[PDB]
Amino acid sequence: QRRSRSESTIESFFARGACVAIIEVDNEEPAQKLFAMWRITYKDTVQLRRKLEFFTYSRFDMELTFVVTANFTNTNNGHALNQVYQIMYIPPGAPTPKSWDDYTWQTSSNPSIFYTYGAAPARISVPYVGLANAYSHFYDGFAKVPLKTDANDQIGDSLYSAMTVDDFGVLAIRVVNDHNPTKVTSKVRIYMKPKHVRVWCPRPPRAVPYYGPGVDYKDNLNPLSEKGLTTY
Amino acid sequence: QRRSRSESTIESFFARGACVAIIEVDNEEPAQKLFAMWRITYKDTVQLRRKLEFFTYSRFDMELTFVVTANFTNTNNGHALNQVYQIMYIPPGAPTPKSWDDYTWQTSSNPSIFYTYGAAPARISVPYVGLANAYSHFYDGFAKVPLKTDANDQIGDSLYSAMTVDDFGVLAIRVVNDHNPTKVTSKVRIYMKPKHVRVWCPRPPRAVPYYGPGVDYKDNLNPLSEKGLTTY
Amino acid sequence: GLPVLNTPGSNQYLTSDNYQSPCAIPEFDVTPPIDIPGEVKNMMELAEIDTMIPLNLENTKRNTMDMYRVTLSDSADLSQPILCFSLSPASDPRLSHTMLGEVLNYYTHWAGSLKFTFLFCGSMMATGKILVAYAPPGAQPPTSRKEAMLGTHVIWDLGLQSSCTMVVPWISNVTYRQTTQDSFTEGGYISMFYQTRIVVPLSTPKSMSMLGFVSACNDFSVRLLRDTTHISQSA
Amino acid sequence: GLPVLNTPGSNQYLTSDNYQSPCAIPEFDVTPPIDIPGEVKNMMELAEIDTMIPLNLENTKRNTMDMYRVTLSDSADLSQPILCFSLSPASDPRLSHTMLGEVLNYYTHWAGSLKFTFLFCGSMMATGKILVAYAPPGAQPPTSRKEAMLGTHVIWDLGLQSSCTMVVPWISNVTYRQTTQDSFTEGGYISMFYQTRIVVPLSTPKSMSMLGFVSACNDFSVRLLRDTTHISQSA
Ligand SMILES: CCCCCCCCCCCCC/C=C/[C@H](O)[C@H](N)CO
Ligand SMILES: CCCCCCCCCCCCC/C=C/[C@H](O)[C@H](N)CO
Repeated sequence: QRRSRSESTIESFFARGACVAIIEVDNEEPAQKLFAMWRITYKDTVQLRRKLEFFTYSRFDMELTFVVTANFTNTNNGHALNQVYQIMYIPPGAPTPKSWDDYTWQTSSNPSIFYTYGAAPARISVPYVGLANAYSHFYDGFAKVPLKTDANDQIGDSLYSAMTVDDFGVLAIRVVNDHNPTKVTSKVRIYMKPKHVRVWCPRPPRAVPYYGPGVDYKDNLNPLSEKGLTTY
Repeated sequence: QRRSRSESTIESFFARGACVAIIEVDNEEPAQKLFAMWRITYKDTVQLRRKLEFFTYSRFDMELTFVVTANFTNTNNGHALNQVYQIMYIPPGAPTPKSWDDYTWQTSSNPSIFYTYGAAPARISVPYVGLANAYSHFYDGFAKVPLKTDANDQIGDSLYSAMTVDDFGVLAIRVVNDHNPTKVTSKVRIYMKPKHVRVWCPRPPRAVPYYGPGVDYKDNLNPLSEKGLTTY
Repeated sequence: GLPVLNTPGSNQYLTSDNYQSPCAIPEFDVTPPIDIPGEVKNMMELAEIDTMIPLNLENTKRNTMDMYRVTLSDSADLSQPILCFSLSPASDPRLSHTMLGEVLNYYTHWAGSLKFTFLFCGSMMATGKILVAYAPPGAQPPTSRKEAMLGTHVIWDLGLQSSCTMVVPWISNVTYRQTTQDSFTEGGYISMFYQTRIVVPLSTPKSMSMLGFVSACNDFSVRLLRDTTHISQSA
Repeated sequence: GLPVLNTPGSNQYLTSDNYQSPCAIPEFDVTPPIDIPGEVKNMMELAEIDTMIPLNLENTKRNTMDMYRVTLSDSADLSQPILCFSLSPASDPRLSHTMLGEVLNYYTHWAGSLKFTFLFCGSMMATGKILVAYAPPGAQPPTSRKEAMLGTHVIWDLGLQSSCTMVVPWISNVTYRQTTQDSFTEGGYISMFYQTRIVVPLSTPKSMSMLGFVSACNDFSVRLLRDTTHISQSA
């Protein structure tokens, strides 16, 4: 035995940064997208989702990297000075911005990153922030149980396999700069890298296209292709 | 006991940088804001103010971070070269600028930061500069006492809970660059981070909107919401 | 000189970072500290302090001094509860604005046992028994004494002791609960009932008022600092 | 301060780099782990697990439960093969979507011995011998028993043992084969033939079904992680 399995380890399997979200933030004269709130999850994309759903439970420290790409929108010769983007983390319960100049942007206790355009992509790390002892990719249950004494069925009605409505909060991204006379549109791509990963209860990989945050399937349910029984 | 309180410590409670001031500095042909003087305090914003007013006395070393965001103002195709901003600290007693090109900008003994636009936000640290042995968020007294022998009531008239008129001085922010043919407007946001914090005499948090630098209250004095006595 | 490689994240300002910065006032002789009474080393120390609960939040009683008083009486209906509130120390209106709730609303997660102290402020000639019950979540919120009896509970004799301490132990599926209304981290319910009655003699007030206080125990802990929703600023 | 020289590559974001980054939530009391059953330390552990093979992929049988069943019978033509498939554990349709193939399609290179377990699911009164053969690449794919005989092979008596393990050892010119169809890293062929026949008595089903499972051995290894082609997202 001289061939090794260093690259098949769980840490190596997730050691790549996967894009999990693209957020559009526009700066223009203040129906608008001057600030964008994105709920944190890996299920907006399939690749990392499929890799993680190889297992039932996980525990990993995350690393987020933000790549910002700005462009003009129908500019004739209108130009702009280098922009600064504010990415504020809003955990469940904290107030959420209602405008791009709201008081919530003060970031007194909410962590925030101020990224200057043209610099290196903004990278930070997060520890395991799970309420339980491990993350639950699959939850075979509800959060509310409808009881006999409930006045109406909606009291106990809950989404299947949904644990909490506000899983880990949102990221609110704005352009701190005031509006230039010409519109500037930017895309922030968030790349998520698990680290120190531990996994439990392996599961078969998804074989059909994802349909929503659950195991629901709707279309393209015939994956295997035609092949002769005795054809090599 | 395995759950820890590392994040509830006073140092951790204030370990976030809170915006305490937004200052507008304009460069244009020399009624104008070519230099802006801002008096140093955390009471221009409520979040950090409320966090600090959880206690009566404090002693902390401060960390200031300046985020500068520039933009054009009605530019057609007028453009500007990268600007340099001068942030000069003027403690009480030192002369204050009367213009953007005054001699006081020489900064012979007043500390100053020259920040080049597009670079990292300008960060410096300040020690505990309090006259007393700790900062006084609340001062139940005056600075002058009206005496029987005073010629007029204005001699001893002083603001309630006001200790010194010039608490810690001001920051004068200008654009060192001469005026480009097109106006450029910049916003400097100052983020204040307490460090090595020590606090004394805990106080209940503010329950109603702040009205001025004191404990005065004017409106929205009904915080609690309706709820049934026996309703879960 | 020394070859270096700029890693991603360079030139960014993270408000939660811990980096050394230049001193703008070097060689400054800071005023030495003194032994001021009341030094606080942790924020949970404040939460451990008992503070009165706005138990009554009716339209004509909230945002007054009557919102802290719960009326007890000998003429009351012994079948109905005295007071009822969910065990949400940061989202429940009766607990959100308490000192404990105020400290919690700066954090996303909380875990620990609570302590509710109920003080009877009637006459010394008034006597009675009160059943104070905590029901862990999962079942119907106790609407009767026969139900609240089945959960954790304590009987409080007004004549003997004017104050009762109902300790709610930490019983949770998750290691930490959220400081926001969530049916998955629901904490339970607290209810109060007349065990026997309030009995008073003649020439005595037949109606009295009780006060409620809430505190955290030494096992209490919070996690993931955040911004409170209580304080707002007009922009 | 310290003179430094910015080397090429500065200010770049390589998604496979391993650099330290600032923590956005410092002094966070993470929930401690517990001993959850089923911990996985390597992805090849999953590949070592036997999983059923979609051996039959006809138009009217694929993407159903009939695609895992291969029909055996006493009336079958003893000269023709039962099933035949190439030894491509990541590109062959019958092996690509197996757990082994799913793990391989995340890597560019693979090397190791395979293990095919064939399970007979007929009556206990049915008996027969099956010749399971592996032919290394280079020659004609065995179209007859006289040819498959010449390669590696095992005889499986249905009556005695209901399952047979055909181990395909690692025999390759290259140290690693590609997980993509390539005639230079071709792995070989697997074929099955009737050694004698299936013999059943009266009052017994004359047609039966066999199942196939594929697994990796302890010598198995993969290299050069990549993105799988199985999962796609509409953009
Ligand atoms: C500006 C600073 C940014 C701070 C960002 C903190 C966000 C915290 C989110 C951490 C975990 C998100 C992703 C991992 C959880 C998975 O979705 C689990 N499987 C939950 O089901
Ligand atoms: C360009 C260099 C900038 C130098 C800035 C030095 C400013 C010195 C101010 C230090 C303390 C300001 C904030 C802390 C004091 C609190 O307001 C106290 N509670 C006073 O009531």
